[PDB]
Amino acid sequence: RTHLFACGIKRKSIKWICRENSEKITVCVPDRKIQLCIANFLNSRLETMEKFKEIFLISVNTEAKLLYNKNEGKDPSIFCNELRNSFSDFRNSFIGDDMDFGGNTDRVKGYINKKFSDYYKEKNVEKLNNIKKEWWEKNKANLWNHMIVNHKGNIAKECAIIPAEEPQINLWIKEWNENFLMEKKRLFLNIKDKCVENKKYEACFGGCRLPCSSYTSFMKKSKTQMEVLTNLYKKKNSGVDKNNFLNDLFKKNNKNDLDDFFKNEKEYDDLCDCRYTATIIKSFLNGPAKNDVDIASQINVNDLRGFGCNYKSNNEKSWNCAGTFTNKFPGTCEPPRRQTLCLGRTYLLHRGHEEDYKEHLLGASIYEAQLLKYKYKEKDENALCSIIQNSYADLADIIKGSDIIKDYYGKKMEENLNKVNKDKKRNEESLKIFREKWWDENKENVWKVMSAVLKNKETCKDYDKFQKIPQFLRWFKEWGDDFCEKRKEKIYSFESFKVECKKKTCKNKCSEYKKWIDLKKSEYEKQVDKYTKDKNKKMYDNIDEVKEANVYLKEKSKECKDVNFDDKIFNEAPNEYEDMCKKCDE
Ligand SMILES: CC(=O)N[C@H]1[C@H]([C@H](O)[C@H](O)CO)O[C@@](O)(C(=O)O)C[C@@H]1O
Ligand SMILES: CC(=O)N[C@H]1[C@H]([C@H](O)[C@H](O)CO)O[C@@](O)(C(=O)O)C[C@@H]1O
Repeated sequence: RTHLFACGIKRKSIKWICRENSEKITVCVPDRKIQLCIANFLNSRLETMEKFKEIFLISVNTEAKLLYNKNEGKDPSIFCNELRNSFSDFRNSFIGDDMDFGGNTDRVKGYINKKFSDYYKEKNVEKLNNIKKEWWEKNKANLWNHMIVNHKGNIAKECAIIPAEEPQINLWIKEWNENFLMEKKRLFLNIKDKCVENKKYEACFGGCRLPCSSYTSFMKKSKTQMEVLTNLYKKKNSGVDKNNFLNDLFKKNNKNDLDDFFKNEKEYDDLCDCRYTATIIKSFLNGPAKNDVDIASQINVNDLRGFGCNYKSNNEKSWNCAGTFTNKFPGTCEPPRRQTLCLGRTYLLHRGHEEDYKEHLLGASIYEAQLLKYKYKEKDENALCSIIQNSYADLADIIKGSDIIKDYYGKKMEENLNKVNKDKKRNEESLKIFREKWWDENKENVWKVMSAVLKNKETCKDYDKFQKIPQFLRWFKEWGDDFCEKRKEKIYSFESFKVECKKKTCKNKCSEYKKWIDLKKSEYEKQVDKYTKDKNKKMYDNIDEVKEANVYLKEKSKECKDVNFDDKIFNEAPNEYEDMCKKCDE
């Protein structure tokens, strides 16, 4: 026990630590090497050579015990490999061939070198190295035999044979490989177990996403680690892959080079990619949808409703001018489009993972664009364009947190981005700037996917400059173009109806129109008020082509290009139909 305590219990978890030595050279040492039993050398004065021989026998024999206890419950092949890899480190480290440093690795190295400088009375480093190599050659047999003396019956007969002498890195690359593949299995098994086939959108929930992301971080670490182990082999072998050691190692696993060695297989994406978010996002940013508008328009209902959205109802909702938001922003009217802006539900927002929130926002941005395209599919490109921008701008204000509505799912969008913010300073002005910056980092991508549903993608200009326009102002225009459009429609309805009767209950058609125009009149008044009251407060000083409400509409509202704002416009019946709505006796 006196010897076992000197070393210390081994950590079952297999991990490779990567530091940089005094030569600015990055190296990756296995945890097994770090805990290599070498403390006994320090607890002994090492009086004579025979004493050194004795302590060494204890060092290796003790190493076997702790390794055995370490691998209780594991595959016996591990205990076999670790014995051989540790015995190899006892050699390599003892003959000057070592990458590991710090701690007792150098504290024992220096001591051993010093005692050997006293034993042989030789202080030449190179000479000593040879002396030690010769000593090992003549003591390696007795060391190995004594190392596995109490564990011969716990390893295969083939493992009982003394390990072949090889360079340290040659053995570390081998060991690291077995640890990599072994760990890659376990992790991927948990993926299959939790993701199944990802046909029921398992990859969109923690159950499958967590193990998938755990596998991801493992591949990232593994790659960087092997990149080092790779460079060290080349460097130690004259910058050459001598004996095609690496080239072979790659083909042994059916891979070409490092890059391909970590290239996520098609299988992974099929199980870890939320098919109603990631799959489409990739299609819009890289795949078919990116270029083909027809493909970017085709909607997948299952994925749509899986995300938490639905087709824009054929019906038309009235502009909300009596929401709770009106309390702080009186006069504002929420566009029906905004009332149904696709934000989704999902599990990505909750956790607060930057990439997950990004994956969701893009998902919503896409669906929104698709649904709009499916609704206003019969509108010109110039019109459809401004419609996409209207939502793109709303999204911006929702993220930034400058949205006027602050609806349930609206806040959820903002507040969930605050969860992504791991900063501990959480005041309004602080959380604001954070989101505002985060938007600038992704606003370009958000637009790329949304603009993918337009025949000519570069028809929409100043989409970003449009977002910088105050929300209310953007809506007041949308209301103008809307009202004017539906006005022309209702006028065409009268012309098409008047002639129908002219050849072969006018009060009814009118009555319906009388109630409509009155409703639109109040929506016009509420906004016009806010526009004037806000103008006097000097809120729109930093806005060109703005510094009368009715006038502001004409120029901007392209639809109202042939309409003036008199008192006649809000009459119970059009001027040309004023006398016609009257005399309904006919
Ligand atoms: C200093 C050094 O290089 N190795 C020593 C390690 C490490 O200090 C820590 O385990 C993590 O660094 O700890 C030991 O107590 C142990 O693992 O049994 C002894 C060993 O000699
Ligand atoms: C709350 C919100 O802004 N938009 C949501 C809307 C609104 O709840 C309704 O349209 C009523 O306003 O409903 C959805 O189910 C939908 O349109 O597919 C999801 C969408 O995210």
